[PDB]
Amino acid sequence: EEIIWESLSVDVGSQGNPGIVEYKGVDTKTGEVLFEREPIPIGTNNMGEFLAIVHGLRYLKERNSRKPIYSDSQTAIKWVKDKKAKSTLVRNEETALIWKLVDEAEEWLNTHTYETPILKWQTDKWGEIKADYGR
RNA sequence: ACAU
DNA sequence: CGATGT
Ligand SMILES: [K+]
Ligand SMILES: [K+]
Ligand SMILES: [Mg+2]
Ligand SMILES: [Mg+2]
Repeated sequence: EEIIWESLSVDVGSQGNPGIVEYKGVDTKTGEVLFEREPIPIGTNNMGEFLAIVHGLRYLKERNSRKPIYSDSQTAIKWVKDKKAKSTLVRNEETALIWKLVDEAEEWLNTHTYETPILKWQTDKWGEIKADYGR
């Protein structure tokens, strides 16, 4: 603790894993939805969590905001730190879209800078992250 | 085991 | 119960 309330919180929602993947970002304090990604027909939970963080980085940079990002995903936080999404999802025609988005997110990380702190939301202490889908 |  | 990840 404590929660940094001046922050952006992201989370993934899916129908199956692998399955339909979406994500959203919210104001941690107010719950206002700041962005939502159109559902992607096939992806994994961790790919979605990764895309959500990267989108948050791009969203905050475009707005000249120094707020941190919260995610509850140990995996996605590490993938962003590494600039490399180490997903096991097969590459085929069905997964082409999510893989294109992941490749492009990595490419963005490798061509841009940011100071945005990427923080672990401590679900065991604080309850569900504010961007949670409730599924 | 931990995080989803 | 299954799956994605470190
Ligand atoms: K949920
Ligand atoms: K496991
Ligand atoms: Mg999550
Ligand atoms: Mg959730």
